[PDB]
Amino acid sequence: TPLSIAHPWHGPVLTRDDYESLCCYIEITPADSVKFELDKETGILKVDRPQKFSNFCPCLYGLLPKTYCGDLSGEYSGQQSNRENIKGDGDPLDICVLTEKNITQGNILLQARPIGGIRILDSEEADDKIIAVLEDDLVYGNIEDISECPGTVLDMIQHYFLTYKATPESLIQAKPAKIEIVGLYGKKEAQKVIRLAHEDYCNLFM
Amino acid sequence: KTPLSIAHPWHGPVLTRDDYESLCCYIEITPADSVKFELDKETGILKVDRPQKFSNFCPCLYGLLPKTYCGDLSGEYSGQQSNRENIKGDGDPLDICVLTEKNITQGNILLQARPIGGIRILDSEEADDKIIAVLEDDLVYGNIEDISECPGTVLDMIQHYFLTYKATPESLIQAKPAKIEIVGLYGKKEAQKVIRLAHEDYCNLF
Amino acid sequence: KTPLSIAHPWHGPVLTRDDYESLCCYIEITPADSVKFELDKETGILKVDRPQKFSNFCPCLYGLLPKTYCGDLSGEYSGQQSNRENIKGDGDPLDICVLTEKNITQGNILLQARPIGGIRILDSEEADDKIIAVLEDDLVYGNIEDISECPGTVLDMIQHYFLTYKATPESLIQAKPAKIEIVGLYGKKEAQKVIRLAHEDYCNLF
Ligand code: NA
Ligand code: NA
Ligand code: NA
Repeated sequence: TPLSIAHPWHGPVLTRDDYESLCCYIEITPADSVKFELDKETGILKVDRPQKFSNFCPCLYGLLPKTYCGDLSGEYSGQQSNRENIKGDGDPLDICVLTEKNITQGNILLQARPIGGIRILDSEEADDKIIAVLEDDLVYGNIEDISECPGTVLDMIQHYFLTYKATPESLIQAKPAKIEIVGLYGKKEAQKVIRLAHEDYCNLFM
Repeated sequence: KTPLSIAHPWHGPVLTRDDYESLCCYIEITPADSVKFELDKETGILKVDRPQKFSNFCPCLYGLLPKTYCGDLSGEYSGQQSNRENIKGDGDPLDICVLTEKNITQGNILLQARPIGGIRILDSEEADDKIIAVLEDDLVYGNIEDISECPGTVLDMIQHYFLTYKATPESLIQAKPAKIEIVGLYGKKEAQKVIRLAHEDYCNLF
Repeated sequence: KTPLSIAHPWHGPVLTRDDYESLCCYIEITPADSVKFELDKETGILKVDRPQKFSNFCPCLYGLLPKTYCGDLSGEYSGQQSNRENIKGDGDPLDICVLTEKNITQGNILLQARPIGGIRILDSEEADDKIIAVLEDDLVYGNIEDISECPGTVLDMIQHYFLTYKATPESLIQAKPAKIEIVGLYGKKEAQKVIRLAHEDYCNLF
């Protein structure tokens, strides 16, 4: 009998069907004007910072329980991008959940099925974003691979990370992007990226 | 004596302190939601069960009663009250609909409400009672004491929700019989007994 | 080291890490709310205290400061600073109003805020101080260091709230004297002292 609410990062079971579907903790929705992040110490959702510019997060954004972007995650990202000395960013694995429904509040769990991801390198750190579709979603529910995902939605998501920290001076001066989008990958690779981040988590917290 | 962690919303709060005249309730779904939320029993975190399949919103505050379980005693009584055999409990905490004039947009909250009645529902030989209660000190519903004093238009809205939120168009076009059976409504005293029985089911199981 | 459960918002989080230059705050009420929420001390779950009685919304992010307690030391300083005797603490955590330009619709969150002052309020010999703070990195209020740099229209808005949210029409038509006493405002250093004392009250209580 669970007497207390479990920490969203350590509590939930990540997967029960060998990563075909995942339990996800949502931190940010399109409705938010600030960036929320799960407070590691307390397990309470916390304001990280207000949105600096004119962006909203264009999907449900959160973390995967029982994942940690660590040694194995960094090495695979480095291998997959032909890069050496790539380390993990030290946080849980980021996931973007596609849904046609309106969710206005974060601090929730949901079931989502991975279809791919965006491999991002941010100054020698792997900052992968898993892309998943909400289970039984009326629009995205039957998408099984990222190649079946509307390219306009992927561009929206890439645009968010490319601009949400870009100063006007940097955009007018055409300064190169501070994050490197190495490209997209599909379901199987995403499941591998999740598998590795889970092993990183298991070794450090279990 | 100092709670260092947040209590599980199902097991933690005290159900009643005044012999079921008012109840502490945990809210999972509001009229503002477009998905059906449900408390994850294992973790105590609010979780998306499924998106709304059709064109319904939940027309009230919907949630559960702490320290209740729809078990053996609940099933036998529901069968007794509907004169139907082999009626079992649905295995979940007891459902409650809270009437309020105010706009509540987020779930994952507690509130105090007063029961005034309930809807006896059978879903394929399972008791799926919905307790009807009024938010304490609500400016419109606060003084309502029995379901007979509740506006019938609001009760029809609530009955319509459960009669349609899982009804496919084909089943409606072919006039297939409803998959849930509304056996009728009951008043305050009967509602308090259903809560009492569901509370005993919980105590015997834990 | 693995926090398995979500921490109680009042007892769990660390109040300050920079000697009260910035504070961790737990938000109970936002401008979007139509009811008054309050952290339930026993369970640590956000709970509806009562609906808004009249035509008010809370004009800022409103909550409590973790690990604070408005006790004896808090009352004595309030009495000294207001030249009134026998002022006791109100027994709750220290209240805080957070100013932000952004729209936050959901409570039950943590955030970092920098105090700039506060409102000293006496409610029938009880200190009901309201700390005034600005959301860290807020695009508008972020650089405000003292309450004297805060627009008086915002302060009037906050004072108007506490002066009217419990004022019946009859009491206003008959111009009956206010039930709460606004003794005045204070600046950054003094607010830090009020928080320091309230933190000491809490530590001495446990
Ligand atoms: Na990351
Ligand atoms: Na049920
Ligand atoms: Na107070």
